[PDB]
Amino acid sequence: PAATPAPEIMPLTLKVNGKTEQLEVDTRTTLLDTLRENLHLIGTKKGCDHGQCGACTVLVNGRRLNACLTLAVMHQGAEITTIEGLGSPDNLHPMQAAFIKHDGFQCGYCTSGQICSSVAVLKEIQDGIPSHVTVDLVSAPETTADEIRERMSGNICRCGAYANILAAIEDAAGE
Amino acid sequence: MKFDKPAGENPIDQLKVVGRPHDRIDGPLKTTGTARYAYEWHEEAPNAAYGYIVGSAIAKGRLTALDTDAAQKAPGVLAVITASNAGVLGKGDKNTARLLGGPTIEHYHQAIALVVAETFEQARAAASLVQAHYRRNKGAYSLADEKQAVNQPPEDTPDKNVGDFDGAFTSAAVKIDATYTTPDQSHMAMEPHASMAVWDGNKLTLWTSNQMIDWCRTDLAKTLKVPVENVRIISPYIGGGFGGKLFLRSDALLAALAARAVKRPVKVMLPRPSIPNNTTHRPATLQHLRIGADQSGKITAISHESWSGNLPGGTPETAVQQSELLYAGANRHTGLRLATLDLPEGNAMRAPGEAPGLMALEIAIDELAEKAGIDPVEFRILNDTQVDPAGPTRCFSRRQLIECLRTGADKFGWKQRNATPGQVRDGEWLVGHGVAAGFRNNLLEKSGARVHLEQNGTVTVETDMTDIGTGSYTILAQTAAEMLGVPLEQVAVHLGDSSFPVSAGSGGQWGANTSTSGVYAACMKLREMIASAVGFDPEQSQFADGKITNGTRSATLHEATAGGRLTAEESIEFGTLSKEYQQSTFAGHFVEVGVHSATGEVRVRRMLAVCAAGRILNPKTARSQVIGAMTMGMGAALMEELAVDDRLGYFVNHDMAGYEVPVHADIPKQEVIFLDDTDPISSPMKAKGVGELGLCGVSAAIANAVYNATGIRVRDYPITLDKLLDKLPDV
Amino acid sequence: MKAFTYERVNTPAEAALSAQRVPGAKFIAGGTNLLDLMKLEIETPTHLIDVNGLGLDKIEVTDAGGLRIGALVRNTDLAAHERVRRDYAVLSRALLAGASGQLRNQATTAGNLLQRTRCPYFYDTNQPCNKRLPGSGCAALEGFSRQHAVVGVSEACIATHPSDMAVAMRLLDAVVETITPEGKTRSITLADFYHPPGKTPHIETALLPGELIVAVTLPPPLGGKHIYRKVRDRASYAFALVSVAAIIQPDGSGRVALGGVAHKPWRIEAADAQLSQGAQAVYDTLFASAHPTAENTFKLLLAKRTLASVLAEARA
Ligand SMILES: Cc1cc2nc3c(=O)[nH]c(=O)nc-3n(C[C@H](O)[C@H](O)[C@H](O)COP(=O)(O)OP(=O)(O)OC[C@H]3O[C@@H](n4cnc5c(N)ncnc54)[C@H](O)[C@@H]3O)c2cc1C
Ligand SMILES: Nc1ccn([C@@H]2O[C@H](COP(=O)(O)OP(=O)(O)OC[C@H]3Oc4nc5nc(N)nc(O)c5nc4C(S)=C3S)[C@@H](O)[C@H]2O)c(=O)n1
Ligand code: SF4
Ligand code: MOS
Ligand code: FES
Ligand code: FES
Ligand SMILES: [Cl-]
Ligand SMILES: [Cl-]
Ligand SMILES: [Cl-]
Ligand SMILES: [Cl-]
Ligand SMILES: [Cl-]
Ligand SMILES: [Cl-]
Ligand SMILES: [Cl-]
Ligand SMILES: [Cl-]
Ligand SMILES: [Cl-]
Ligand SMILES: [Cl-]
Ligand SMILES: [Cl-]
Ligand SMILES: [Cl-]
Repeated sequence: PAATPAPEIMPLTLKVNGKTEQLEVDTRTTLLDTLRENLHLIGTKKGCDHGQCGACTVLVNGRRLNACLTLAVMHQGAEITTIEGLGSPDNLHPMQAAFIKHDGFQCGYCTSGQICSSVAVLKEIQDGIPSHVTVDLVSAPETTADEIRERMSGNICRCGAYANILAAIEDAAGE
Repeated sequence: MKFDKPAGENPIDQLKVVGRPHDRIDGPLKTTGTARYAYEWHEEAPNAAYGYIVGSAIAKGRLTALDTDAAQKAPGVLAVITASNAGVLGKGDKNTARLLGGPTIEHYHQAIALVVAETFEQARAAASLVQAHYRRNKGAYSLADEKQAVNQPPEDTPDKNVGDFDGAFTSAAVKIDATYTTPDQSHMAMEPHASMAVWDGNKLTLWTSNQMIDWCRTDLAKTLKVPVENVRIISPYIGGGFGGKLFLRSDALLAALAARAVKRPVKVMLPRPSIPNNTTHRPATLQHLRIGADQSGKITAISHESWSGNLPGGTPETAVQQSELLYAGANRHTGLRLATLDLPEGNAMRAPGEAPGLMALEIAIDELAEKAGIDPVEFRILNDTQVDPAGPTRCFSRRQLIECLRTGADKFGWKQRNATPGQVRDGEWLVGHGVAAGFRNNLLEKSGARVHLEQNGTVTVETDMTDIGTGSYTILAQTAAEMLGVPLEQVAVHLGDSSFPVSAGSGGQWGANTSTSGVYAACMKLREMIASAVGFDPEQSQFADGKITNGTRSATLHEATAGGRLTAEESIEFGTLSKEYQQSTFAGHFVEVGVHSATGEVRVRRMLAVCAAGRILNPKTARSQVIGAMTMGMGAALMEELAVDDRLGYFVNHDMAGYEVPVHADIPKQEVIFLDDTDPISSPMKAKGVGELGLCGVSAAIANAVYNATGIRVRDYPITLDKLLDKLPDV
Repeated sequence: MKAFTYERVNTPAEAALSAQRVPGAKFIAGGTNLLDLMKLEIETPTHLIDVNGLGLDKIEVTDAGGLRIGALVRNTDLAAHERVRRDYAVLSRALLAGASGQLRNQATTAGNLLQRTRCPYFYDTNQPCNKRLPGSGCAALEGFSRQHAVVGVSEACIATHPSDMAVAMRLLDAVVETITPEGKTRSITLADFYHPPGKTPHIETALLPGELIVAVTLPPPLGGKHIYRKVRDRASYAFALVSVAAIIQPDGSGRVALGGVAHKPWRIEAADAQLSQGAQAVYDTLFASAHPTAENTFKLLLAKRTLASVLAEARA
């Protein structure tokens, strides 16, 4: 029309990588944009903003999700874990170290997402969650290459580091 | 340093650090979310405003009005930038379409306005209120419809003729005449194009996502009409480009204009849905190949014509060049035909010209080999040329295509292929094996660097070269470490900033070889300076283990800088060896595919690439390049297409769901072998490009494997199941 | 995206009451379709009512021996549930065939039913689309229609319903349970839930203004061999070109439903009744009314061949 409404601003408490944050946010703000623009936790990336790429993957109460497709205000009091919460250069997570060893990235832009997903995927398998490639639906899935490829398919890498990403995940899973 | 004679023995030959599969030195930053990309520089502008792009709603016509009052009044809005209020602009030499449209609209989603606001959400919301009204004009959107009318080459690009093609084709014992198409393709780099601008008086700093720092600086300055000296460009980390970030795009221009108008830093990202039409794309091609051979299978006649389209003054897709050099044949014709299309700007994407040219040529060769009754690997070997076929006194610098193919065939188990198509099943899957050649020239460009030996013994490399995920940080560190005799972990490398010396940038797969060669040049001077500091002749001095030695005497790098740091700044320049010799790179691609006998779904089972790309500088990051290119070739072969609506004049499936790139589940076993192809004609590094070579031939090897699986030739890519379904077996 | 007020409530009844009290209010569950559309201003609600955390997220056996699935159950949790995997396998298969793990983690039962089409002209607000703007035309009809519907279509809209889960729900005779703002409850069979496009492709479902879906009820298990075969150009993270959901019994009788072919899951009882006669017979009944475009005509042959492949899998 000839006008668009002013922001509705709400108080929000998030626990992000172990730390209590108290924010005032526009209700429209996604978890992705709250992390990046409000909290300056720029490790979580924006590849598409419409759920198509996985570059914004984070963990919310342990479960992976695409942070571009959830509102910050939907997660009052939740525990959020981003790539920064998994490790840093002087204290690398085993999955970060595995990605380095196997060269599971090139440009680095999908990598935060790949790593957060990888960690969650191993846990989803441990939890007995099946996938599209699980043949025996009633029994517990095994950690196989096929299972990992399917369960990671929501993280797109345009560089095409996939084969190395799989090698990193399998190394990390074996340890 | 002027490189005009082939390289002799030099320090890089020691290969203590160069040639070794070192971890990427940017790995700790990139795996921990601490590498900063263009939209992430918060400390540099903590109160940066947000600009949100408005793109043309029509393909082509006139912007009758562009009203901004409602947007200006929207919550949090600071200003709205338009062509009308931005002032007269220049145009960069690498932009065909204007980066800011109005009053003329040249393509769908061409930028026409930017709303600047206090927050992202407020900017986005206000952008919906910008009132654009248009008068459409008639456009040309179908390459196929335009073909009939273009039968002459561009003025500056005349056809190339050798011997008597027409006569020889008539005389040939066995021949093919076939037409092939490739669609418009999109880069889909995972980082959306983005930039942040800050002005300090008349000085501009732009943080951006760009492959070519110096071109960016020059082009942005020309567009803004400001002195180039007043512009600093910064792009140390780039989330992929694949050609799509070679040039200045609308994000950079609009950020810069906006920040100057509101007297405050502004950052602008192109939203993913706007990228495929706003930016550039690989042009679709329509290619006609006529190839004949004699009774022994020697090609005698080769003709390759290609049609592509672009906006007026835009580039053709150079899809016939490889056909001038790849196979022997005394009678040859090649030609380009360029239509005018009012789609978005066509431009470079990974291996421009060779990627689609080989997508056609390498099927045609498979067809001709089949017709001749000759194994397709043997057929290519039989037709190898070690000289330029148009100038047989001109040698390739070196050429190991035969060896790529033989090594590949052996490793892949090519002899286990059933040469009769359609006879091999694995459950419900038809299995097939295919091969193709890859080819890509090696190009040389001037490149410079500054290298410092610090007082603590560490080495600092500065150059404006970019690392777009290629590995430049690492290979430049390896080069300096090798030259100075220091451990890799003692070298710091600073990239992608116009305050550093001018490199050749990331493009044309010249980046690794040229950037490392400039570091070579700087290090040779630094070695002289070190030698002089300790009183040795550099001609007789060796550098190893943090020491310099000369016959009987020894000294430590520490001692040489007791006086202060030593700094060398040099460039490499290239003479006429690329005219004297043809410098190229080669591959053999071998693929096994499965085709579902019921549904026609295509799934790749195994891929092998064998590459000859000079001396490999880091086999781990080089392998990544090739598997990455293998994946992008799978895309091109099986799923990637920008769907043209030839009424509305745009690419329809314009996002990261509609335009389909390969996902984890698509990826087979991928193996890469690098032949030792050390090429002293190339440079002091003896390296050649690989990042584009890796893609060349991949898609046709997949197509040829699909043919071997099914017996169905598909000559219009991508090869999707709807092109196979009605010729599969009965269920 | 237009600014909106955001509301948490204490019960489902409060949510439905608020949706009635507030013009332009919408419910938000996973957000995985609604937020996508809101960013583009295709959906422009003034007010969002969060329906997570209202107790609508249980999976329970019913007294009749079937299953009551809460509207707000996460698609991952529904696919993973022991009883669903064992006794309603085709539903687990269909869920796992869709989207990605991140999206399945947040997507919900009712949200999935209510996801909208993936038509690219619908998504591009510069293009003609009757669904978005009644009477503006249908750009897909003579444009890019490879991904569009082949049966149940009208001259006004050839869009498909994209859900994999909904195809299995239709196969299983699922019933949508609601509460109305008036405070009454309704049951709508999924077979009656999706409206044909006709001359009103902007009207998609049987829900009334502010009606809240609280559960989906399944009947007792059917046994048999459950199969969900999804055809797509790439191996994962893509919507169906065609899909076939089947439950096949030891005698070769059974039932089938298809995705990727219509504005809703496509199933005909008379066609189910012919399964023992083979894929050609079933196809002929299912697609007697087909009206494809040139670009999507291949889906007809694909459906027949996929059905044939599915029945061969069941026989093996
Ligand atoms: C890139 C991508 C690919 C995908 N691929 C697949 C695919 O292969 N297959 C497939 O099936 N799905 C796919 N999806 C779609 C996804 O499964 C749906 O977005 C999701 O199921 C929606 O559930 P939700 O809970 O997020 O809904 P929401 O986005 O929260 O809401 C959807 C609509 O439901 C309304 N609503 C919500 N809950 C209620 C309720 N209880 N009562 C009444 N109204 C309600 C909302 O107001 C809204 O109109 C894809 C998603 C993306 C982003
Ligand atoms: N003899 C050689 C040559 C190359 N390399 C390895 O390969 C990389 C690529 O070097 P090169 O082939 O010279 O390519 P450029 O440096 O010129 O980079 C450009 C190139 O890079 C390519 N690969 C890319 N890969 C990543 N991840 N992302 C991009 O945008 C890409 N763009 C494509 C495109 S298009 C092009 S033109 C090196 O950094 C090095 O890791 C090596 O070890 N030895
Ligand atoms: S098909 Fe239905 S949705 Fe896609 S454009 Fe025509 S109306 Fe708009
Ligand atoms: O030459 Mo690569 O950037 S198309
Ligand atoms: S940015 Fe969230 S899926 Fe792409
Ligand atoms: S690393 Fe560049 S996109 Fe995966
Ligand atoms: Cl308003
Ligand atoms: Cl987890
Ligand atoms: Cl090593
Ligand atoms: Cl030496
Ligand atoms: Cl090695
Ligand atoms: Cl290696
Ligand atoms: Cl998108
Ligand atoms: Cl699409
Ligand atoms: Cl090797
Ligand atoms: Cl209508
Ligand atoms: Cl029925
Ligand atoms: Cl059949």
